[PDB]
Amino acid sequence: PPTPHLDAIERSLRDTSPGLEGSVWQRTDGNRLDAPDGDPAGWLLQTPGCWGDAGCKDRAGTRRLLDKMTRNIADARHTVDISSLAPFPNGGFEDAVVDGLKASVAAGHSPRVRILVGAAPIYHLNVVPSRYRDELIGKLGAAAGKVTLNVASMTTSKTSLSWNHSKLLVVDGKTAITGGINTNKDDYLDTAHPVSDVDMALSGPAARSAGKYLDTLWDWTCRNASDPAKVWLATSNGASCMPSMEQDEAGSAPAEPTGDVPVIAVGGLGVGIKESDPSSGYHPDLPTAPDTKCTVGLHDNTNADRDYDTVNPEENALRSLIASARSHVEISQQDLNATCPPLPRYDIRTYDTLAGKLAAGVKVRIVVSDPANRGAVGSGGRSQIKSLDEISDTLRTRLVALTGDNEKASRALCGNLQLASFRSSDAAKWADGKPYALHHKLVSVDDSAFYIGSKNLYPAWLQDFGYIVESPAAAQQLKTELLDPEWKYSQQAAATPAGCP
Ligand SMILES: CCCC(=O)OC[C@H](COP(=O)(O)O)OC(=O)CCC
Repeated sequence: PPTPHLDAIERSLRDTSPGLEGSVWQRTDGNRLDAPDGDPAGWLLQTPGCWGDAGCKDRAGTRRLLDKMTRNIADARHTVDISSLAPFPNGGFEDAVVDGLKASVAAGHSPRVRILVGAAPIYHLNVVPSRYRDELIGKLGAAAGKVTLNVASMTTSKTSLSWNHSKLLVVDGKTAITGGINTNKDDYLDTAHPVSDVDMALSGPAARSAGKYLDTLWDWTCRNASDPAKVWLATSNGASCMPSMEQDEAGSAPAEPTGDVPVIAVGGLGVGIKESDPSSGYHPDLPTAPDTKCTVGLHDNTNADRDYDTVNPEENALRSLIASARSHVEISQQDLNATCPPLPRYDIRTYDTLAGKLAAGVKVRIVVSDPANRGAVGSGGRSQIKSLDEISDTLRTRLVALTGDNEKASRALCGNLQLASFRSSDAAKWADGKPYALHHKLVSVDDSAFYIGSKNLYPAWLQDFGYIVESPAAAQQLKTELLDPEWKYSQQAAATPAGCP
């Protein structure tokens, strides 16, 4: 079965980051999207799960996610690997970890557990690694003695604003859950205005790839625990730091296939873990584009740093995913643009890819969080634009720089772009009064290949991770369960760009 989209992406990754293949990115065959019996699209873990339910009273999606987390952890024979943005998992997310670990120990297992959060320099951690570890030990009760814990919070670069943003639960290097959902109660559980988000669950070789990716983060984390300004670390039972837990579990035997799905796992190392992939011949012609709307204070890693690309293959992976689109591309994000300054306002190569698609007659849909969303920098659901015009005006600009004249740009823009704010029902706001907040990091292309992960399309220099699936059948499920409903309701909040019918 042909995989023309994964093939193009694989070429981009082998060109950008050849030395990171097998660790920070990896293509594998033989995966299974991990759906429960009698719910074939159940591998797609949407939250809160209230399409066309403005009141959203039975938040069945959140319950299905927490249940799947607990069950995966309950099945752990050897290793549990969790990463998140700070804080450490709390609320129902912590209940899932505790319940699943107690069940695993009850079944006779002595699991090793890594829990990694990234922390912004401005963010004050209320519950520090030693306190979180003590809290888990108490909740684990008698089972604590059989559980080997590594708990760590980390910041890889204070000046370039880089820390772990990946959101992973890997069990035994066999199952993996990833997506945009942060494991903290205040965004998804304890709230009447819940953020809209999506995770995906799979099993097979691509779960090991995510494990290998976490081994790269923990190799750095264990070494840099010598610098407490960068790493706070706590272990239990006198355990050592476990930098290579996933590799030790994997062994020498290659991962066993569990289905027939081809998957590209891909992440990035942000800034401050590794300066470049020094086996890489990557030599891009980096775009000359200005922006009389903003200029960065910090050196622009997104738009003007060859080295950063080579240790952040996920940036080019998303670009080449969009560039592989021969018929249509759906983008569903919190944001396309970042707050500038301190970060660049947008990723020039991404917007140039999109404009090229528009000019070639490819359909482009962009759904972002409502600009009405004001929140602090770390808020799930915030918006970094004041109006959707900051997206179409940017495409309009990149279109004239491409084509030559402005009405050629208008025919591309007005006839091929759908641009809207997220809605999940007929209500413009939650019943709560507050607006809908969108936290997806999702791209889907030609109803055949899609990314679900933690890497936003707007500029950010964090450590991120996600999966690119190519599967017409799975993308059909994605279309039915998420994209078609999203457009059904978001189109009520559509934008008509400046200069269009
Ligand atoms: C505590 C604030 C920092 C933070 O929380 O780090 C992740 C944040 C939220 O990510 P997201 O949930 O919007 O995807 O992203 C960024 O702004 C990083 C660039 C400065």
